[PDB]
Amino acid sequence: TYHLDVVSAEQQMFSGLVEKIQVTGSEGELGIYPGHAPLLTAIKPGMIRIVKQHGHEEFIYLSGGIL
Amino acid sequence: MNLNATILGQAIAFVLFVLFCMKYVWPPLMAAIEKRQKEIADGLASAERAHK
Amino acid sequence: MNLNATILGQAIAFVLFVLFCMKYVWPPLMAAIEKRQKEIADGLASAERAHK
Amino acid sequence: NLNMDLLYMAAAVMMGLAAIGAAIGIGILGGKFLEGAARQPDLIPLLRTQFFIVMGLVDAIPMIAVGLGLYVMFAVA
Amino acid sequence: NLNMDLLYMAAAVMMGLAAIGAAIGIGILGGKFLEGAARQPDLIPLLRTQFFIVMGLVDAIPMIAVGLGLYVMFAVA
Amino acid sequence: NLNMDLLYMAAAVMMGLAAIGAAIGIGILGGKFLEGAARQPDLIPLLRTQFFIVMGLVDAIPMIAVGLGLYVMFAVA
Amino acid sequence: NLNMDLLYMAAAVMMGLAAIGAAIGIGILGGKFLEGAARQPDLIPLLRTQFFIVMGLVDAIPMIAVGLGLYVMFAVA
Amino acid sequence: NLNMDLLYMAAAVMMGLAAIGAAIGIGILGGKFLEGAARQPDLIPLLRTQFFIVMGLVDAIPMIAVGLGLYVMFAV
Amino acid sequence: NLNMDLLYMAAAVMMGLAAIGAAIGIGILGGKFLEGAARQPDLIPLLRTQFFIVMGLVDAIPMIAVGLGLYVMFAVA
Amino acid sequence: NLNMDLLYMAAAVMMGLAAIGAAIGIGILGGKFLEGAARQPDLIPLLRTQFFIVMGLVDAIPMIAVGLGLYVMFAVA
Amino acid sequence: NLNMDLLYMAAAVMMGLAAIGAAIGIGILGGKFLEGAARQPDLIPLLRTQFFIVMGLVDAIPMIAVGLGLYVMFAVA
Amino acid sequence: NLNMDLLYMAAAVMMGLAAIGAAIGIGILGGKFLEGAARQPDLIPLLRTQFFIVMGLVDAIPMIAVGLGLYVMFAVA
Amino acid sequence: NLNMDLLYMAAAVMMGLAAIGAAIGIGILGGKFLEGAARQPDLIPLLRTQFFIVMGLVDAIPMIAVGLGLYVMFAVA
Amino acid sequence: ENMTPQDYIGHHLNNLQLDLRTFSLVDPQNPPATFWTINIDSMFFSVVLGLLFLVLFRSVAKKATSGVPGKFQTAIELVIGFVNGSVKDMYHGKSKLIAPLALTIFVWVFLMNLMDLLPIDLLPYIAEHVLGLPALRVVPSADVNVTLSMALGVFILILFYSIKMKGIGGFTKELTLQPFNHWAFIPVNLILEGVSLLSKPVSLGLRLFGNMYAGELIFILIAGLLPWWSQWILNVPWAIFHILIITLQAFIFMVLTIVYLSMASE
Repeated sequence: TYHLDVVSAEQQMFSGLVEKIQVTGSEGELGIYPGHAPLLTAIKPGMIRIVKQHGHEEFIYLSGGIL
Repeated sequence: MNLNATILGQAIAFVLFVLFCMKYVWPPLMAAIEKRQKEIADGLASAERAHK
Repeated sequence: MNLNATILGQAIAFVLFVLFCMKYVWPPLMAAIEKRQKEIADGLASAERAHK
Repeated sequence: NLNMDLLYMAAAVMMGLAAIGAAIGIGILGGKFLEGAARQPDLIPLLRTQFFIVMGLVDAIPMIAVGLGLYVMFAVA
Repeated sequence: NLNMDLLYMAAAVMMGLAAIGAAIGIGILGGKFLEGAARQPDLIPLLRTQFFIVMGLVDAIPMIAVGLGLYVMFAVA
Repeated sequence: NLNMDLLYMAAAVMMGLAAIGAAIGIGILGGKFLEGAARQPDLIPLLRTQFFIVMGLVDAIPMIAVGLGLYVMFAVA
Repeated sequence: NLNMDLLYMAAAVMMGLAAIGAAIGIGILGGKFLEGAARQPDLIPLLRTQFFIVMGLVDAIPMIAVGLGLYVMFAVA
Repeated sequence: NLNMDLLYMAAAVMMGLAAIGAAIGIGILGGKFLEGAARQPDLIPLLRTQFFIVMGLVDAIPMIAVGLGLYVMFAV
Repeated sequence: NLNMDLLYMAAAVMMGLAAIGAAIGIGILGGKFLEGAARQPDLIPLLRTQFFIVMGLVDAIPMIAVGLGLYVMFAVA
Repeated sequence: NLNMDLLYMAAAVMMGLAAIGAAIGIGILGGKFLEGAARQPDLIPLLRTQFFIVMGLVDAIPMIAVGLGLYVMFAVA
Repeated sequence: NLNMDLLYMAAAVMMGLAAIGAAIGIGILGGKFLEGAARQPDLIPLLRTQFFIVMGLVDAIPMIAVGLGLYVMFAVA
Repeated sequence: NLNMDLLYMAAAVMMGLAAIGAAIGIGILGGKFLEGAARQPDLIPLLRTQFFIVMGLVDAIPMIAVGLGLYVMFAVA
Repeated sequence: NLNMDLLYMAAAVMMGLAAIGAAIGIGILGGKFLEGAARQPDLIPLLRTQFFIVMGLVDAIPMIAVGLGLYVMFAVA
Repeated sequence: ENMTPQDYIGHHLNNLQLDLRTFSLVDPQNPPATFWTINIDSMFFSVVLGLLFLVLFRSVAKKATSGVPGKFQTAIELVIGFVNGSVKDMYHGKSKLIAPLALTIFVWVFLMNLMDLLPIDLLPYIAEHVLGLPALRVVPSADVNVTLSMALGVFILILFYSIKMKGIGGFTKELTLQPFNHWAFIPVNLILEGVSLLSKPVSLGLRLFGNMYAGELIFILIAGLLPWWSQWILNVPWAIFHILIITLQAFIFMVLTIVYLSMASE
């Protein structure tokens, strides 16, 4: 697992440890597993999938941002 | 054929070969040496004046 | 091309010129340059030791 | 009997080149399609449509050559 | 006649090279077409237009060779 | 004897060229399949079951040239 | 034979190699044109004009052989 | 007589073209495999699983060619 | 006689190769030029300027391969 | 006589092709390995392990062909 | 008679391959020259100097091929 | 005798092909080394290290072919 | 001099292949050098150092190819 | 003087040897068979530079001061800088031998190539019309034997460093296991590594030989074919290009020597 943050100019939105996440990157759908190499991309407005450790899937709605 | 003409052509070629060098090759090569000389004058004097 | 014993001869002159330069030339110039570097490095070092 | 045996060399120098051209073209195009799908999974069918519509033009002149090759190797042989 | 095989061979050569060339060129161009389509799906008809446009040049030369090959294989041979 | 040997060479050019076409063509296409794979390990089954489709198109013509090359070497001999 | 017919062969070589040249030289540039278009959906006409300029610059030297093979077949042979 | 040597030319043609195809194809494929691995280093086992599976498709035709070349050389 | 009639193969080789050398060469070179435009549309004519400069170097050898082929076409044969 | 020399021509073609294949294949593979390393040098040993695992697969066929070159040049002879 | 043909055939292949090599190499290189230019245009003349310094080493061997080629046509007929 | 006439050609090919192979392989392999260096300088010692490690494996078959080609061109011929 | 005319084809094959190989290898390597420079002009001298460092390897075979081809062209022939 | 173009260009291939067995200058028309026939033109002329090297460096090395240096001393220090800044980047082992070795190779190979920039016929002209003798060519690097001799030498040094620096127990493990590191491959690994070893000196020498031989042979051509007043238009640009090559060959040779030696010793 790895440590994920979702933050905004105003307030934090998520912090904790995760197994994978799936994000609709600006240039295409994308999925992060632990140890992923360094990367930097914009993302489109839409949901992202977190699977918290033990496999507790979750959804969050993001109005945009940078990954 | 004639032998002596070949030396003539070789001379015409060789002088035109050297002429470009002494106006486009050697001036930069010596300019780098001047750069190094200036540098070392700088590097030593700028420490002697720190001894001062 | 047809090889020739000169391949054996030339190696001797090569190794001799190496044997000579190796000792008669290189350490000499190594010192001649290292000394010039050290004399500047130490100048600025001691000047900093003074300012502190 | 040379004019018989040589026609198989003709058929070879038709079919092999046709095959290479078709394979390379379709591999390139299908690779671009495949990564497109890998990015936009919802648009798989929409891209599949265009892939077939476009591949239809690549397959055009290999099929000419393979037709003439089959003609030579059987219809005259 | 011991030199009709040479005409079979010449036709096969020219057509096989035309096939390789046309297939590969169209494959490249279509690959980029599908990439562009995958990015901007609401532009697929606009770029598909130009794909049809430029594609002609990718075959305007090869079709000469293809016609000549048919010609020799049936009109001459 | 005379009427046999060159047929071995005819089969060679076909089965040779057919190999290069199918190997590279599947090579390139397989690459983009892996390129998409790492971006989305979750779609690895959906892409796999997409790779196999177009993979059938590329290997179409080569398999023609394989069978026909075998025909010459064993059925024509 | 060797006076008359091998002229057909060499012209087939000319108009096969140039057939490769036109197809690939145009396919590459056309793919770059299309991808540029997809990046800049407003600039299709500008880009297509520049493309035709460099297009002619490309096809000029193949077209030599394009005419030359025909001249050989129908004026030298 | 011609029956002996020419056959081995007919072999070497297929053998060499098969080497070209297999080498270049596995090259491209393994290049993409290594870049994908350098992207997602921890999923290497799954990527390798799929890699060998897709690879098996590439050697098919080259392996036919080599199987036949072996006959052409040895059996005749 | 065989020689002069066979020399026409030499020009087909010599200039057929140059045809694709120049065609693919600038095909690549132009492809980059177009993208420099699609990124810097306010910079095209500068990029076109330098494009013409280098574009000369590409075919500079094909020039003499073509011309020497024409020397064989008419002067030698 | 020819029953000697054409064996050497066959050996030359077989080993030349095998050499081009192995060299270019490993060049592509190693190139992607290099950039993968450059983006994160701390993985290097793992990438190298998988690099060898694959570079083995690359060589299987070329190293057959190379050995058959010797079987020709020293058993058929 | 036959003797004086292979000289022109040799020049043909040698100079056609010289043309291919030069055109492809320098097209590849000029593509990156134009990339850089369109990315840092105020830097052009420096990178053009570097481009020429590369081009020299690129063209080192093809031009010897051209020289040794015309040698066969005019120094040994 | 006839042996002198074929071996100097067989070796020629046997080594020109290895030339092509090693040249293109190393060009490609070094390209990624340069791009990686320009991306992340000061990793240059490590890139150069593992570059030379890999490059050693690219030369194997090309150099084997060169050796056997020479072993023929002189010691056999 | 049937024996001699094959030698002036052998030198042609050797050095034509060497020409293509070396030219395209250096083209690729220099292209990567050029884009690296355009990224980091104030690295240009170090990247030139490295370009010359590796380029010496791309010539390793193709010069040997000239070394033997030209030797045969002027010491054996 | 019936020099035809096809003949004049043929004469240029010929060295001025002397039979080791019989102290006979080997005449160009008949070449004696033996391995014992020294090429005298490329050997004495090669050590000409072997001496003009030391005599042009020794005449500063003693004289220098670490103060402001003269212009000649400035160039000498610039060249020591080039060399040492290269060597330091890649060889970490401080073995003295590698450091001055590269200096010799670089400067000597540069000087060997440099002779070829003087017009071709002039030295042969003087050396035959005054001193009479039957042959002369003046580029030591364009004789294979010198290049492969240097290659064999560096090859010896390679193997020595492999022994001294990791011994036979490491040498054998490397030659047996690499690249696959398993028994089932070894009988093939054994051929590969030896092949690679042999290629290093082979390529190192032959690259230089081919470069310089092909560069010389162009000047050999034009000085006899074109109308003599015109020969400049194709002798000049070639030399303009050639200078870059004669320098790059010395650079490449030096740096690859450093590289392979470091690769064996580290």
